Amino acid sequence: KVYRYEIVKPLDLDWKEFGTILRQLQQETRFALNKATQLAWEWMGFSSDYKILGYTNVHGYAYHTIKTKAYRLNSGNLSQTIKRATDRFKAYQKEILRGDMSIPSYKRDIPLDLIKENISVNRMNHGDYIASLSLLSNPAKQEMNVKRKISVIIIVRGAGKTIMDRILSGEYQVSASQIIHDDRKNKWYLNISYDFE
Amino acid sequence: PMIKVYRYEIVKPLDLDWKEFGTILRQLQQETRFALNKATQLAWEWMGFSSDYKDNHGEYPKSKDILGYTNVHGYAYHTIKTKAYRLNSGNLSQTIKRATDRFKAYQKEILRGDMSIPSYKRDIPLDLIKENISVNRMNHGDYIASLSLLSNPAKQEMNVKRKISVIIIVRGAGKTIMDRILSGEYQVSASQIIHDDRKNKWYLNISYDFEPNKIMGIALGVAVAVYMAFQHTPARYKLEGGEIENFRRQVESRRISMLRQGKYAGGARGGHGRDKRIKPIEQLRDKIANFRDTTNHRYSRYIVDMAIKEGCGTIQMEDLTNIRDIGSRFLQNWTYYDLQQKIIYKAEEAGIKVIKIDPQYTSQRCSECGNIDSGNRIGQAIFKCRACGYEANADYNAARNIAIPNIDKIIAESIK
RNA sequence: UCGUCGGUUCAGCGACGAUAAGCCGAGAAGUGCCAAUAAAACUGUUAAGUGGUUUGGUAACGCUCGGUAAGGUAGCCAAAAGGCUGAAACUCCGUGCACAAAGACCGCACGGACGCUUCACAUGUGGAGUGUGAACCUCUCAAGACCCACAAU
DNA sequence: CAGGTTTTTG
DNA sequence: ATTGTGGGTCTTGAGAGCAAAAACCTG
Ligand SMILES: [Zn+2]
Repeated sequence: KVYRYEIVKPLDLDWKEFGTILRQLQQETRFALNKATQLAWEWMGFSSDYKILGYTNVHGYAYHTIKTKAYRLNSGNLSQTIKRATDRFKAYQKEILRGDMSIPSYKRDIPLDLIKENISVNRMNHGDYIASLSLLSNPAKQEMNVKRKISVIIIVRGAGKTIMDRILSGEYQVSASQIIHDDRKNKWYLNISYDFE
Repeated sequence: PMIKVYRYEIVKPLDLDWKEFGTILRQLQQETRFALNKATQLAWEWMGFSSDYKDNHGEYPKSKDILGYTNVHGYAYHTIKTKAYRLNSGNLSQTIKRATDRFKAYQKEILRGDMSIPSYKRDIPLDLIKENISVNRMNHGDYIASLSLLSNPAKQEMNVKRKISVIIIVRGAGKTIMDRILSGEYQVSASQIIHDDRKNKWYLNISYDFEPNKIMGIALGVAVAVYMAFQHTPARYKLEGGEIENFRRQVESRRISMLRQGKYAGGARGGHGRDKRIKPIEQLRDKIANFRDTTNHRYSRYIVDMAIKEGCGTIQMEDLTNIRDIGSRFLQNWTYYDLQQKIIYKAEEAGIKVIKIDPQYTSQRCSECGNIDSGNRIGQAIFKCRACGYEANADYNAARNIAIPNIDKIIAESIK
């Protein structure tokens, strides 16, 4: 239950600065996934002889270790990223121990996670659908000098138009989403996930 | 010295039943896969630890001080010997070398996210170093392969007194290669034991190393599958695809029928989620792959044969990296990379240099008058040049252009 | 019409099997059922309240390893063990070396004949190669694209 | 001792 | 049919296809 909408322009700012922000957040998300995999590997005791107590589960330890380095990402987005990595490791731990599948890996052009609280959509009278995204944390706001909710214009047509209209009406409930980039089409897209009865 | 591979079927084990030999081989496959995956895991842990140590101290940590071994492979072997004791130590060492070399050669790509960390599959070939294989010809004509497939603890456990001996069917071209191996003309390199699941046949892929002006032009034509034209000689050669088009029609009809029937309900087929509902399609797909492989062998052999026939010491052919965009040839969705690699290594055996050129308006250009026109091509088959009124098959003109030395640069100059 | 064996891949040929696009068996990460609400993020002076959905145990619809039809084979002696003989697969003949059920045997070597296809020389002669024909570096991993299930249309 | 055969490591 | 999402395969490429010293078994 996911639909992809491509963004023609960021409403608040230009394309160059928005793309710089997006690629910085992509780098931070990739680092978070790799570090969360390393910390889940250490947590399970799979580490070698040459290679931390105080946390109930691996997710909290990984988050509290990584959040210093990934200060740009919104904390909820960082938690969702780290949870994704630790879920993959918990799903593949037995195969890792048996020497079946080696180590989980994540692509350079990684999706940017967005918790349900960081996504909103509204419709201007002009006819442009505007998506408001909480992409950055407060130190990132101070450094980049940008507002919390970045607004982007999304083209919404056909089945996508029906889905977005159902979201606006309240029938479709938004959930955790992603911001991906397609190199072949060289376009930034939002994968919005929706749930309903 | 080139390296080639020939497979000899294992028909029976000597002094062992087939049940015991099959169990031994399946187990050794399990430790082979375990060793590969865990060696990759150890390489990855060392990468992460080195990054963290560089962050803390500002320099790379030496493995000799921390791991105890100057290389990651030593530590990997030390860790794996405990749980891969059944594998012969040389085979285990070479398998771990495979895994760690693959990780090391591609470390930057994995670090920057270009490439995933390698993962190895269950049906993995059993590695055998050169010393772990010997072959002897009996007086009554049989060929016996003595393989060190087991370690001393494993030899004691299954009560295998000496190297495991099997009878290998050595026939045809395999007979000539094996006789050259025994004579010492061929040297055996690291080889493998694989299992063809279609025929349920175990093969010993012996890898053996050995010491092995005019330009041909090859054009992947539109009406002819492949076409060869030579410089300094009006000689013409071609490969049509009647077998390809007939086979293509048959396998297209079969895939459509299979995919249509797969949606219809089936009890025993649908009971199992995967490897059932998939076996019939995999069978036909493997048949198509084998046919394409054999056809590419025949084509590359014909091409190189005519290269020696007319003394062409160099072969030029289109770099398909750009052709992939148009993909409108007589061969539809063909394994062009396979065919090109076959042509390359067979020519290199023959002693012929292979050079790839850009397919930059080679069909549009006239090989006689050197005139490039977008509208020069007239019709789907023929080619007519106005500047000199040259009438020839389009494939012939394209291959003649390809055979011209530095033709891509000349075309680039003519464009600008 | 599709497969099996006849050394490997694609065709042919011989002999066979097809309900195999078929049927069936056990273990197990997804999916479902129980408890069970852990990280993390917020609003809020705090409190408090939300979204978020974790940890073990189960089953087996889906999942993982598997099984399942397919060429043909000569008998005696000896208490038994063992011995002798020497059958059957893609031309035939002779010799020699092998071999008593068998996933494991039907083979190999030499000589001759016959057939084929390549060269050379004046249809014929000589030389060469081979026994159905053509070929016979593969393995591994990744990337990009393709296949199956799902939502909107 | 002698010679392969594993084993371990660069 | 077309966009995606969740699980699996083609065609392209790349790398490889170890070596040396010593202890153990054997002779
Ligand atoms: Zn012309």
